[PDB]
Formats: sequence, C-alpha cells, structure tokens
Amino acid sequence: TLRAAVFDLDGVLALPAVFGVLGRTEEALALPRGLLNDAFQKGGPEGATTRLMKGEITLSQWIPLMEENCRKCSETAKVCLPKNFSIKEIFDKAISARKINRPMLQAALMLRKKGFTTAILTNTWLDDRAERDGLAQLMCELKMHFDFLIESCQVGMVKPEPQIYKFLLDTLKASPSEVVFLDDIGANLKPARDLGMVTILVQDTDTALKELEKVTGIQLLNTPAPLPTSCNPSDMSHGYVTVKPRVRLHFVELGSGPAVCLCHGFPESWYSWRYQIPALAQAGYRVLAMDMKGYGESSAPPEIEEYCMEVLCKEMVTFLDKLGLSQAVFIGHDWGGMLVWYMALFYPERVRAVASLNTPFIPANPNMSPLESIKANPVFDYQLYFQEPGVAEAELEQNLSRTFKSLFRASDESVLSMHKVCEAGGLFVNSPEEPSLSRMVTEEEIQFYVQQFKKSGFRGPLNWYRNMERNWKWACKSLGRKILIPALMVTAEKDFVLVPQMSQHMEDWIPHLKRGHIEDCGHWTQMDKPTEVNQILIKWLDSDAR
Amino acid sequence: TLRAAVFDLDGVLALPAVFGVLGRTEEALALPRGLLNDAFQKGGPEGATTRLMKGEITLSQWIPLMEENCRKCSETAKVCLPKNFSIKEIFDKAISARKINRPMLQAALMLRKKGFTTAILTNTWLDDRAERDGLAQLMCELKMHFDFLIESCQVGMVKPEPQIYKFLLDTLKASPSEVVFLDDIGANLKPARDLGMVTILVQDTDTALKELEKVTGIQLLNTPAPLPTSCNPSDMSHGYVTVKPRVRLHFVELGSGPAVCLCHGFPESWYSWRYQIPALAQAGYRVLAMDMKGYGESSAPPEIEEYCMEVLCKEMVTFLDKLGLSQAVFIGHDWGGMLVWYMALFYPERVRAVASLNTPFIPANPNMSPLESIKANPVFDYQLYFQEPGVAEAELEQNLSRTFKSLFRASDESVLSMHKVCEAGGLFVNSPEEPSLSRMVTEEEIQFYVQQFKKSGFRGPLNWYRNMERNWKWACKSLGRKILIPALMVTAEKDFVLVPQMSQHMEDWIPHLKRGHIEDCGHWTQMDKPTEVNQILIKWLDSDAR
Ligand SMILES: OCCSc1nc2ccccc2[nH]1
Ligand SMILES: OCCSc1nc2ccccc2[nH]1
Repeated sequence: TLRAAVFDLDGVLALPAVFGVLGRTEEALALPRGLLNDAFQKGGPEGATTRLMKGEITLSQWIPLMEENCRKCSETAKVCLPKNFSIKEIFDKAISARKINRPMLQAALMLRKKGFTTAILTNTWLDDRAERDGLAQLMCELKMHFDFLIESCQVGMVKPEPQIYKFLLDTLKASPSEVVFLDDIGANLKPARDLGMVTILVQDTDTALKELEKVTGIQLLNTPAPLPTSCNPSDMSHGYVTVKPRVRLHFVELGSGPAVCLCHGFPESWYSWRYQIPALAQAGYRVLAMDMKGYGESSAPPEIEEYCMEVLCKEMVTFLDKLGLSQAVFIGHDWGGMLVWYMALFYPERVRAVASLNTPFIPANPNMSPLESIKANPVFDYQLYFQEPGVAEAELEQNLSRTFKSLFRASDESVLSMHKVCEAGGLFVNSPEEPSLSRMVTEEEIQFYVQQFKKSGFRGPLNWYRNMERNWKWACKSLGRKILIPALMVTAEKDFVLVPQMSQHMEDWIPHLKRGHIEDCGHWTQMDKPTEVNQILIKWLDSDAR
Repeated sequence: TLRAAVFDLDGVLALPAVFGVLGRTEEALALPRGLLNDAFQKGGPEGATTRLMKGEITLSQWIPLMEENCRKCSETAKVCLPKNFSIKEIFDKAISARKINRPMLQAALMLRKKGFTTAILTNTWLDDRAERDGLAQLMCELKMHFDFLIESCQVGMVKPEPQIYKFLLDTLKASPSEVVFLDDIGANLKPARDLGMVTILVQDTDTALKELEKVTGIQLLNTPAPLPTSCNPSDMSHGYVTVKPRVRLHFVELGSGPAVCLCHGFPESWYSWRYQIPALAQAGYRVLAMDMKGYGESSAPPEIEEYCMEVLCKEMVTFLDKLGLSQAVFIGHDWGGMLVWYMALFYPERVRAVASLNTPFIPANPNMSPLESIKANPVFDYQLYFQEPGVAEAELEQNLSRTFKSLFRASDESVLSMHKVCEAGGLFVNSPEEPSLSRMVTEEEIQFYVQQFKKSGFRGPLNWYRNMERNWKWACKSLGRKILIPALMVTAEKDFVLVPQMSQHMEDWIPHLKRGHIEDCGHWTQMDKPTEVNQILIKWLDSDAR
C-alpha cells in the first residue's frame, strides 16, 4: 500500500516550468529549435549545469558558463545570438514568472491530511542573484506544507543519479512500492520506476491528478473547497513583553512587512486567528496575534480595574513601545473589536488602520448610565449575569470542555440563546452535559482552549464586562472626536448578539468607513467563515493599510 | 535639593519649534506680523486650539477651524490670504521638519543617570493625519529616555492651567522646590514658578543648559561623548522558536523594517549586542538578537555533533521558516561571524546581506586536516585546550564572575594571553582570583552574564570548537563557490586572536567585499567601540542591505 507522495518542483508544484522558458525564448527570438536547451545541458554530468545543480557553484557563477555554451551551440548551428542576449535577463523573468501550481499543492495537502508522508525532490541551485528573495519566498510558502524538502544543491547529488533515489527512500523510511513519485521529466522518473516506485509523468496537472487519485484511491480532483492553512502552536514564534511589573503580554508572530496586531474576543485566545495568521503573513504582513490580558500565556491579575478600556489600551501602547513599533494596524473581534475602536479614538498616531469583526462602534450616551442603557437594550441582558464576581466563573470553570463546545457553534448548530440567561440563572441551564462537536472545530482544537483556560480561568476574561461605568466615563471624553484614520467594519449576518443593524449609524462618526459583510456567519467569525474573513481583510489591508 | 527635571517638547526637546513655523510662514508669504499666531490662539481657553490640546477634537478636525480663524483675522487686518493657502500643508511640513534637540536630550539622559526623575510635559494633540507616523516615531524615540510623558490631549488639561502643574507634581511624587522645569513659553513657566519650582526659559539650548548645569550642579555642557543607548533585559520583547523537538532558540526583538539577525560569539549572549539593538531599530531595522545554541535561554543539548556548522546553519534556516522570514541580513561576531559566512555560502537565498566583526572568511584547505592546519598556525594553540570534554568546562565554570571579568577586557587592560594556554594548563593560571572591572562593563552587566551561564554552563559553548573535522568536511563542499551577495568585513586593530591581516585574502572569494576597520579595538568589538560599530553597521545597512 502507498504511504508516501513525492513531488518535483519545476513543472509539477510550480508553473510555468523555468525549464520551458528556454523553448519560448528560442521561438520568440527565432533561434534554432532546441539551441538554448542544448547549451543548458552541455557536457551532461561533467557540464556547468550539473555542477550548479550539485551545489559546486552558485547561480551567479553559472550564468557566464551558460553564455559560453550558448555561443558554442550558435557557432556550430551557424546562427548568431542577437546583440542584447542576456541569460541573466531570461532567468530573472522566468523565475519571477513561476508560481505555485495551486491544484497540485491542494492534492499534496489532501494526501498529507490522509496520513501520507509528503516530500519535494528537486534539482535546484544556490541562488545568489540580487533578485533571489522571490524564489526564497516561493520555497518558504511551498515547503511548510511538506514533511521533507530535498534539494540537489544541498545534498550534492542530482536526478537522474541512482544515489539520490536511495537517499530519498532513506529519508522517507519507506520501501519503493510504498512511494508515488511525480515528475515532468521522463528521464528523471525512470530510476524511481526501476526501483519499483509508482511514477506519474506530469504534463497537464488534471491528467496527473487523475492518475494520482486512481493509484492512491483518494479523491483529489473536484474536491470541496479546502479551509485556509491553520497554525500548529508548537511551530509558532512565541513572544513575551512585560508592559508593567505584574503584567506580561504573550503573542504569536509570523511574517514580515507592516505590523498587524490581532485582538481576540471573549472567551478566546491568539488561536482564534489560526486561519488568519498564515494567510496575512503570506499577504506580506508581520502578524502579532495576542493573548489579550486575562488570557492564555498573558498575565491575568484578579482586580476588576485592571480590565477597564483605559488601562487595556494603555498597555497595548506600551506593548508597541517595548517592541519598537511606532504603529500597527489593529484588527479586533468581539471584546478585541471594542478595544481597537478605542485605540483609534485615543491613540490614532499608533494605529495605522483599524478593523472590527462584528463589534460596532457606538458612542457613549452621556445622558444615560450604562445600567440604564442596558435597561433600554435587553439584548445585553445576559451581561448582568457576568457582573457578580464568581457566579459566571463557577459555571464556566465547572466543565471546560462543555464550556467551549457549548459556546463555539455555527449559526445552525443550536447556538446558546443569550435571552433568558438572568431568568434561568446561567449560560448552560438548557444545554446538554456532553454537547456535540461543532463542524467549526476538531476535538483537539477544543482541548487547546481547555488547556489554555486551566492556567487563569474565567475571572480576568469576565472582568472585561465589569468596568461598564469606568469605560463609560472614559468614552465620554472622546464624544467630540471622529475616527478619521482608515477603518473597516465587518458584519456577520447571524451574530444575534452583535447584530449587523447595531453598526448602521457608524458613518456619522467614521465618515470614510469601509465595510465588509459575511452571510450565514455566526458570532465566531474567524473559524465560521475563515476564507471570507481572509479575503475581506487582505483586500482592505492591501488597499488601505499598505 | 533638586531631584526632578521636566522638559517641554516643542522648542525644548524638539526643534525647530512647530510653533515657530507660523512666524516663518507669515514672513515667507508677506502676511501681517503675528496674523497666523493670532488665528492659532483665537478664542483662548474657549477656542479651537485649546479644545485640540485638551483632546476634545483631533488634529484633522482642528485644521478647518484654524482655516476659518485665519480667514477672520485676515478680514479684520484687511489683507487676503493667497489662493493656495493650506494649514494642512503648513503643519505637515513643520511637524516633519521638527527633530530631536540632541544636546537637550543628552542633558536629560545625564540627569537621569545621576538619579533625577525626568519627565516630558507637553501641550500636544491627537494626530490622525495620513502622515501621523513621523510624529509617532519621534515620540517613541524621545519618550523611552524618560520616567514620565504627560500629554495635555491625554490628561484633558493644558499649560498654563494650574491643575496640570498639580497633576505633574503628583506624578513626580515631588514637592515644587525639588523640580526644575524647562519651557520655551514664558506664560507656561509662570505657574511652575508661582508653585516654587526652578524654571528655565529656553531660547537657545546652550544658555538653557548653562542655567540648568548651574542649578543642578551637574556638568551637562562640554561633556565626554556618551555611549549609545543600551538594553534593559526585562524591558525587551523576548521571542522563542522551537527549531526541532529538543531545541528551542531564544531572541530579543526590537524595531520594524528589514530583519537583521545578530549572532554573538564565544562565550557570549544576545546582550553582547546591547549597544547595537536600540541604534539598529532607530535606523529602521527589525532586530533579532539571538541567544545562539548552547547559550542563555536557548537550548543547550550535550552532544558535540549538535554544534557542527552544518546543523547550526540548518537550525538558523528553520528559525527563519518558523518566523515566516524569507530572508534576514546576518551580522555575526567571533563564532557568530564564522556561522554568518557559512549562511552566505550555503543559504544565499535566505541571506539578504552578510557582515562579520573580527572573524575572517578563510576557505578550508582540502589538503590538510584541521589538526595539521593548527600545527601550521600556532596562534590557535589554546583551541586544543578546549578539545577535551570537561577540562575547560571545569575551569570556566569554577568561578563565573572571575571568568567574565578575566575575558571581557579592553586592549590596554591586561587582556588574557592566548599563547602558552596548553603549556600552562588553563586560561586563567596567571590570572588573579579577583580581577579588576574592565571599563567596558559595569558589575551589573558582569552579573547578567554570570546569571545566564548558570543555566547551561560552558559545555554547549565549548562544543562549537569540538567539530573541526566535521566543519572541515562540510566547508570543502563549498570550495568552488564565491560569496556574491552584499558582504562586509569589519576588522579590529588589537584583536590578537582574530587579527586584521588574517582577513587580507578575502577579496579572492568575496570580490565585491566592503570593509570597515576599528582602531584601538580589542576582541570584544561591540562593547569596546559601540559608537564606531554602530556607525559602520548603519552606513553599510542603509547602502547595501536596504
Ligand atoms: O461587546 C463585545 C462583547 S459581547 C459578547 N460576546 C460573547 C461571547 C460569548 C458569550 C456572550 C458574549 N457577549
Ligand atoms: O573563530 C571564532 C572563535 S576564536 C576565539 N574567540 C575567543 C573568545 C575567548 C577566548 C578564546 C577565543 N577564541
């Protein structure tokens, strides 16, 4: 039975094949057919290209040797190369033009999810060109999705040499009949076949995938749309900043570019952004996914007053100070969405751009106390259950697995009703002991939340709801202001607590506000509709935040 | 006795005073004298500017109100404002033109070093302009050097209102006669004077500093050149990446921009770059200062083989992978300098640019084993003392404070002689029990190194010297290569182990190599000559790395 799938890079995982630019160049310049391909392979094993692929020389050292080979071939063919001929120019264009073959990567990702060991085996070079970063970025994006990356220039061996296949088998810890090997070069498939490996000659992706699906017996073509890449906690960069003597903030960090600070809601974690972190980094941003104060690896002091909006925002500013960041784009959800609007109102010089998922911006009413506002707004009735220190803590902390399984549900999964919480005496009074697992999460993901909440529990998180009056007084100071920095409001159709219509008057205070809207999306936006969230955020980031 | 020094921002810590652009604009446009200054202060406490300074409105909300005031004033003066008149344009130019008054900051830094509590008290605004980042950057750089930053727009009070001075006294926890208050606005000094504070009216910095020096009795003018800003470990962002099951890498992170990975030598720490970290971040770079494998908070496995160049470089690549970084500029010193040359040779696609302090690049001799090379090169004799597992560990671990105090010396401080180490049986046989403290370090800095080395000791660090043959075999694979990416070699005149002449043939292998050279500098480059190191690195980074 097959248990490993091996992919070539050029012409298989990446297209157009850099190799194929030689052919296109010949035709575009009306040079003899095969002239450039012949100069490329000149000398075979003893040649310049083999030395390059084995790692003996770098790509910049190879270019002049390739030029001499082109000159030799043209002389023998009795043709002239045009005056502006440049191997560097041809290869820069070719490499930069080459992109990930998304359907091939999708198939590799599927096989890996089904228990296959996956690997990339490629004849590649040491790239020291001024423009090498483009290739480095491509290799980075691709390689993360595989168990092994075997580069000829690193192992000092090349396909079609037999030792590289023995090397591949050794790294896979697999016998040849357990391996499917995909390559676009028939000569490079032959040694894999000779050992008894299943081989696929890749021309068009579709036929290659049909052959692959048939041999593995796993559906790879016409598959449902896959979810965005998630995060494995143990594989992330974990950052820690002390903002004040007793308070430290934890964050996960990925990517390069403008800083994007992700602020989760109640009762969540940095992990609620798992589907956003890889996509935003890939989009050219430096992501900082927070464990907000009271959560996960961040400090959780007991005092209610430590969780008022004024102190929480102050600490986020210190956070930027300590990291040496003059600004960051702030993206928040739920309680984090409330915090991000306040960062825009109080610290606009530190906020590159602001985006909120579900949480609307509603100015404080100076003529009505928060108790009175809730009296006039019964949808927020349950928040009075969160008020008394210890009551909601005891219910939420009783059974952690039941807590997360009850809360984290899609709109059609019998979501907890927030109406009647006070009348009924708790969040879960009409909830089962052993809730079913929502399609949004795996059991493992639930256990991650359970493990995180074992450290500090629900006290610090519930404290975010315990500063109504303090937050109201501070918010009233900002009543004459308007939010004039770049801003995005993302509404979720089926969030019954943070309803889209609650955001309807936002333009009065944020005139240049941009909007996004997600259909059939409940409260847990990021995991409910990850693909849609990613598309809305990236589009807005690229146009408005930079 | 005075114990607190308070500085205004505009016209005091920062110049030219944004305030003074109103005067220059009047003259440049030949408008009536004081016209723009009069429209700026129109309405006094009830006016638009006071509302802006108290934080009632933002800078973008204020601009049109300032325009109306200019129109009113010009109408009363019977003049016309030119057609292209723009308050936004005037203020963008003014704010961006304003820089830190370096001699004033130097004086504040000196007073703070001498035990003074320092603070910035400023009438400022909430900046929501598209170009707000410039001001945010300025505030960031300035504020880090002070105990308190009190901004009028944040406290809802302004100078010259008496409550702000009472607020200042409260935050300082000081009585008025213990405070020196510096301002360029005489009206804003008056309430401080009225309370009994020492006040200085700032016109030209020099006279202001003479008055300040006289009153504090502390030399502030004509002072020796100060050292660059250092790092306080508890104030940094600490990052941790797991590169493989048993190996985690710790790093300190500061700033935004291109990633600059700093790689220390033997037997050091991330902290050896303390004078480089703030300066490089300020220069527009994202600094990642490593605890190399075997050191500080990074893992220290016992196996010799874990410290060969091939595995160390592989782990640094994984480090970039896990952080989502396609590249980084690699700057190394001593053992880190050796590692960075190997990163350039083996992973050029991941190395933006490469710089080494003291460590030359010398290709492996394939016709001579490392033992033989050392036999032909007696300056490296002492390295044979490092070979036997446990011998050098016992001597270096016996007394940690003596170890660091003996090693970390400037060129004129009776530096340990590396000649005769084998003959004599140890590094410190002719060294005192209680070495004097080098001028390069404080006692506290020594104790930081002592505390770091208590965790894993000297085994993992000494293991870097225990892979001569393994490193030689791997280096021989790169013999046909040349380093063609941007490269900088920095030599130190008085390093008697990594001597400048050892780098003389580097151009044969690194044709486009750029150089730096530091006179009267010993082995401990970063702390020996921090100002010079910073200038060389920044100049090279800005021209060659981006
Ligand atoms: O204003 C943002 C907080 S609203 C809110 N988010 C929740 C998540 C879970 C249960 C009740 C909640 N109420
Ligand atoms: O090739 C880089 C290592 S050379 C070297 N660095 C040292 C620091 C302290 C003592 C001996 C040393 N030898």
